[PDB]
Order: sequence, then C-alpha cells, then structure tokens
Amino acid sequence: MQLSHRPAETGDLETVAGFPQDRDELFYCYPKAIWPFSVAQLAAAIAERRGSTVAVHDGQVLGFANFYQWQHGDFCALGNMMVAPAARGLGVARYLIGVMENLAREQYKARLMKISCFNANAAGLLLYTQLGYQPRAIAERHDPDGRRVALIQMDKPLE
Ligand SMILES: Cc1cc(=O)oc2cc(OP(=O)(O)O)ccc12
Repeated sequence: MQLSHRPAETGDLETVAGFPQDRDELFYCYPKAIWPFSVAQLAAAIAERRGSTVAVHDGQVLGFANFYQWQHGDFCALGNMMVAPAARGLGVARYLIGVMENLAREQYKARLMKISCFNANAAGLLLYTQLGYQPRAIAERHDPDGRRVALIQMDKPLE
C-alpha cells in the first residue's frame, strides 16, 4: 500500500458516492443521508463541512473523510469516513484518520479529535480503539426504520 492524499475534487464525487454498499454502511458514515446515496447528497455534505480529503493508491481514490464539527483551538469531529469496497481492511481508513488528525492539529490547532461510531459498526469501534480513541459517552439515536441505536462518542488527544 502506497497511499497519498489530496483535497477532494468534483471529479472524485461519483467514485466516493459509490463506496457505501448498503443502507447500514450509508447510515454509519452519514446518518442524515437517504438511500440510495448520490453525488448531490455527497456534494451537499461537502459544502457544509470542512477538510474533505481523499486517499489515493495506484491511481485509485480509495477513501474519503471530512470534519462535521470544527472549533479552532479545541477539537474537530471526523465524519463521512468511507472506503472503497475492494480496499477494505487494507489500512486506508487508518491512513486517512492520521492525515485528518494532522490537519486538525495544524489547521484548527485542535487538542482533541472526536469520532462517533454507531454500535453496529464493530469494525469501526475496533479500529478507532487501535488508533488510541477512548469511549466517553453513549447517546441514543434512531435509524431509518425508527429503531433505537447507540452512538458511541469517542475521542483522542492530538500531537
Ligand atoms: C457517525 C457520523 C458520521 C457523520 O459523518 O456524521 C454524523 C453526524 C451525527 O450527528 P448527530 O450527533 O446525530 O447530530 C452523528 C453521527 C455521525
């Protein structure tokens, strides 16, 4: 894996919008989105968020992430973390999370990164734990079927 990163571009939209493979995956990375996902929904998120970034390997966009909260001198909150289906488990999310941690430190002077993860997303909970994130709180949310889910709110000091 030879990964690089750059800001997301218009031309990447269609690729990235192809990443969520089912309603659960879309919900875990973008819970306000409606299935089926679309470029317009992704672009609307990008326009109201900050730091939309892609990860690239062998000429392919393999990952995407941004911030949905940012508070200068304080923290950022990571969201829209998506990985191409052929590139799962290969370190793309770990890579991009490290890039986003640097961006939060450098641009926003953040002392903390927040990641919230829905309870069903075991792979996410385990990854964030490996990367040094700690659970802090659990909040109730509702999924598109009106069923109660638990949002596990995690954080990590930055340096
Ligand atoms: C997990 C997740 C990803 C994302 O991109 O946005 C989120 C936005 C969220 O907003 P509320 O706290 O429900 O207002 C919750 C979770 C996420």
